[PDB]
Amino acid sequence: HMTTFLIKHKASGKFLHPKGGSSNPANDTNLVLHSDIHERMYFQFDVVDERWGYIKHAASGKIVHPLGGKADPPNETKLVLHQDRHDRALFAMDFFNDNIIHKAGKYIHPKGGSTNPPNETLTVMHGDKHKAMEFIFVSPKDKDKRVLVYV
Amino acid sequence: MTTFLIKHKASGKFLHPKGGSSNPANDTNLVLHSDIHERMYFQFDVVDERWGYIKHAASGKIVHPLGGKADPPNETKLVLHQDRHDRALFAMDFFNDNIIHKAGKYIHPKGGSTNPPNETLTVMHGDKHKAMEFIFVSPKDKDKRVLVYV
Ligand SMILES: OC[C@H]1O[C@H](O)[C@H](O)[C@@H](O)[C@H]1O
Ligand SMILES: OC[C@H]1O[C@H](O)[C@H](O)[C@@H](O)[C@H]1O
Ligand SMILES: OC[C@H]1O[C@H](O)[C@H](O)[C@@H](O)[C@H]1O
Ligand SMILES: OC[C@H]1O[C@H](O)[C@H](O)[C@@H](O)[C@H]1O
Ligand SMILES: OC[C@H]1O[C@H](O)[C@H](O)[C@@H](O)[C@H]1O
Ligand SMILES: OC[C@H]1O[C@H](O)[C@H](O)[C@@H](O)[C@H]1O
Ligand SMILES: [Mg+2]
Repeated sequence: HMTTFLIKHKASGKFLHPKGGSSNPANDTNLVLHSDIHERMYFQFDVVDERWGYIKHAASGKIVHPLGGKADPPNETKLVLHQDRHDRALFAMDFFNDNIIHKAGKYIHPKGGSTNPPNETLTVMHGDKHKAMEFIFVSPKDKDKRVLVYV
Repeated sequence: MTTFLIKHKASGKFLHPKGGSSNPANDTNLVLHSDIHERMYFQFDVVDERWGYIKHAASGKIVHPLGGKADPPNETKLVLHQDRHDRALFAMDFFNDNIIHKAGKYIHPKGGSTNPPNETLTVMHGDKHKAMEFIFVSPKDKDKRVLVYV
């Protein structure tokens, strides 16, 4: 069993989407911020090892990858969806500090770091911590109710 | 139903029911002790998102602030008790490595030592520091962290 949830950008109220909102995004489709809510921006978290797991797009089964699948992606590495499952797509959903951390230690950011980015803004990896990289994980039926993604 | 050990990060001691009984009486103190055995295994029963009950596996008793108050003061002793209610809600913060009560204070060793001796009591205190950090590990591998939210 896996709780279905929305990944909500705390500062803007926007959500993580595959660019274009497809039920089956092509491999390497970018992960962007968008204000819309619908079935094709639902996500699930597939726990792999304690805190580490795959951030899975619910509609397609593709998971979030740093583009290129490198072990230690540099700052500004774009985030995309890809079907492959391996250790470089491992993230942890820190619901206490409200962020999404990659196994190599960087966080998911809006590209450019705005607290209030436009729709379709890309998301990237970056080592910095500030309030524009905060995310909470909420019920698809109530965007203000936090849900436990680890069950 | 994952079973885990609650390991005091700085010393490597573990939370025990005082006395090591598989059947601790109500209001038995939670203490730190170096020994490992099934009578110090814990479970976590999720109630509401991050909040749940910290449960002594062998007895089913859960962790309470002594007195069951909703907003216990600093130095309130932590004990085991069978009752289930909202004043016994905790979250297991495995990212910052601490155990936080619903009202915002944390589980500490009494006195705040990074190396508390065996039988040191545990208490609630609002401060954050190295000596109140806990990690949650596998009974078959005291260095492998396990997910308690299950
Ligand atoms: O790029 C993301 C964006 O794509 C499409 O335009 C959809 O219609 C939107 O709802 C959103 O999912
Ligand atoms: O872009 C991400 C994607 O592409 C890489 O080159 C890898 O081969 C895949 O496993 C996946 O990580
Ligand atoms: O692209 C993401 C990046 O954008 C800006 O440069 C910010 O200052 C960084 O902290 C980070 O958020
Ligand atoms: O108080 C804790 C302590 O209690 C008893 O002495 C047990 O033998 C120990 O292993 C430990 O559980
Ligand atoms: O020691 C804790 C204990 O405190 C009170 O007496 C309550 O009535 C119990 O439910 C329990 O919480
Ligand atoms: O007993 C608990 C308490 O002990 C000391 O006062 C420490 O300074 C506090 O930070 C706390 O750990
Ligand atoms: Mg119960």
